[PDB]
Amino acid sequence: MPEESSPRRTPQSIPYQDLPHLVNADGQYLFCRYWAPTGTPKALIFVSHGAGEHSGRYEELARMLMGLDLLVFAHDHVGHGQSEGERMVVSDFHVFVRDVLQHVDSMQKDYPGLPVFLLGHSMGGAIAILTAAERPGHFAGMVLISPLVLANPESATTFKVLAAKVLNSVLPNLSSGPIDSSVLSRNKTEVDIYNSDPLICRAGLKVCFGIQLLNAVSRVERALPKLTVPFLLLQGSADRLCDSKGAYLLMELAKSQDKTLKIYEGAYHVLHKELPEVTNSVFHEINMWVSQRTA
Ligand SMILES: O=C1CO[C@@H]2CCN(C(=O)N3CCC(Cc4ccc(C(F)(F)F)cc4)CC3)C[C@H]2N1
Ligand code: NA
Ligand code: NA
Repeated sequence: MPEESSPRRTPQSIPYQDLPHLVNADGQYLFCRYWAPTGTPKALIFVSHGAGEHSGRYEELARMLMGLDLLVFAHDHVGHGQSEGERMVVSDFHVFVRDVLQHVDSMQKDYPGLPVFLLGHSMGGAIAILTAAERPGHFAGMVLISPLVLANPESATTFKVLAAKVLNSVLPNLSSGPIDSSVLSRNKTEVDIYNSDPLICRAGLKVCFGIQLLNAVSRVERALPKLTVPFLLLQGSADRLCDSKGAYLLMELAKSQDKTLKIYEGAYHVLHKELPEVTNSVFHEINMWVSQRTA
C-alpha cells in the first residue's frame, strides 16, 4: 500500500496543515494571516509587505483596520517569511502580483459583494500598484506607505551595472550589500526589532532579485497612466530607500480622480514604525481615509 509523503513544512519546519495557507499557481505554499471583525465586514483589505520582511510586521496596522470592521488578510510573498521558495528569489516580479490576485479572488468568493482595498509598503506598494493596474475599476482604494516607485539614485546605478554583468555572464551567487538598517527608521527600537526578527532576511540582495526590482520600477512607470484607483500615498522626506521623487511622480502621472499625498518631514522609510509622532499620524490618516471610503 502506498503512503502519503511527510507533510509539507514552512522553511522554519512548521507543517502547513497547522497554519492558514494557500497554494499558488506554481505549487508553492504561501503562509496566510487573517484579522476578521466579530460582525459582518464592511470591506476587505489585503496587506502587501515589503522586501525581506513578512506579514507578521503588520499586526498593529491590521488590528486598527479590523477595528473599523474591515476583514484584513495577508500572505508572506514567495521567498519570504513563512512561505515557500528560495529566500529573496522570484522567477519574475509578476509572480507576486499573480499571487495577490489569487488570494483576493479566493476571499471575494467567501465574502461576495464587498469592496476590496489594498495596502502596500515599499516593494509591497509596487506590488499593490501593479495589482490595481492589472484590474482597473476592481479595487475600492489603495493605501501606499513609501511605495517603491523610484529607487534611490545611487542604488539604481549599482543594480543597473550589476544586472548588466549577470546579463552578460553566468554569476548565480552575485549579490550587493545588505540594506543598511539605520536608514529604516529614526525609531531606534524599531531598527533593533528589525535586526532581531528571525523571519526577516537581512542578507545582501541577490543580483537576480535586483533585476526583478528594476523590472518592478519599469512596470510601475508604465502602469501609472493606467492607474485610476483611489489612493492615499504616505512618504517620508528623508527616505534613503524609496526616493521621495517617486511619490511626487506617482501623484503627477496617475490618472486617479481621488489621490492624496502626505509628506512626513524628516521621516525615514518605515513610516508605520517611525517616531511615535509620525506613526500615530500614519495610523490616524489611514483610519480616516479608509473610514471615509467605507461609510
Ligand atoms: O518594515 C520594513 C523593514 O525593512 C524593509 C527593507 C526593504 N523594504 C523594501 O521593500 N525595499 C524595496 C527595495 C529597496 C532597495 C532597492 C534595490 C534595488 C532597486 C532597483 F534599482 F533594482 F530597482 C530598487 C530598490 C529598499 C526598500 C521594506 C522595508 N520595510
Ligand atoms: Na495549480
Ligand atoms: Na458578502
